[PDB]
Amino acid sequence: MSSGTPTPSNVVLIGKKPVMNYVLAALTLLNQGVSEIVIKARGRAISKAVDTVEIVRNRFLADKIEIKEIRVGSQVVTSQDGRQSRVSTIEIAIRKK
Amino acid sequence: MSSGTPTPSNVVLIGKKPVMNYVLAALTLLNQGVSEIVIKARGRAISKAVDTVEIVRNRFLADKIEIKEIRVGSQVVTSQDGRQSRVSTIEIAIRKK
Repeated sequence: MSSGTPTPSNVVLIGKKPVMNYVLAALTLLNQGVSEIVIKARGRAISKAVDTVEIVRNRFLADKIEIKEIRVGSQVVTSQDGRQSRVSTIEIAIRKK
Repeated sequence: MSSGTPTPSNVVLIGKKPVMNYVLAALTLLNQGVSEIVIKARGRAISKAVDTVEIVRNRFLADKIEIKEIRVGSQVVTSQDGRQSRVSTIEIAIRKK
């Protein structure tokens, strides 16, 4: 590994995109070379994080898919000014094989 | 003297109510006798379950509050007709002391 990408490879952030975009994205990552991927979401985006992984584990690979770890908690992040805001963050790590 | 027997109430379900109703409810439960309460939510209601407990642990009791367990997963429930629907369920158990 000597490339160095500013773009994250194994971590995705749930924004305002339709769930279908994230589902196909994770599937593409498996065939791209990433077997363990972590979907990170926060606030009201938590609902999509689970919705995405639930589809992925009950559609393309059910028996063969495996869970790695699931953690939910409030993270201290900074606002646009520089204000400490606590936001409920969730890291979902799944293992594809 | 009464002929009314006590009943166990330690689980709550997140519906369409504002978060302020759940926060105060959990606080009332502690002073009512229930130190360990489990907030159960599902689907798009997952966001309120965490939003509620986050406020409760960062307002009234921060240091003294303790987490018991957190589990998220799809449960197989029946629809109004009797159709098997999988829905992303979450059980958040906290310990108030």
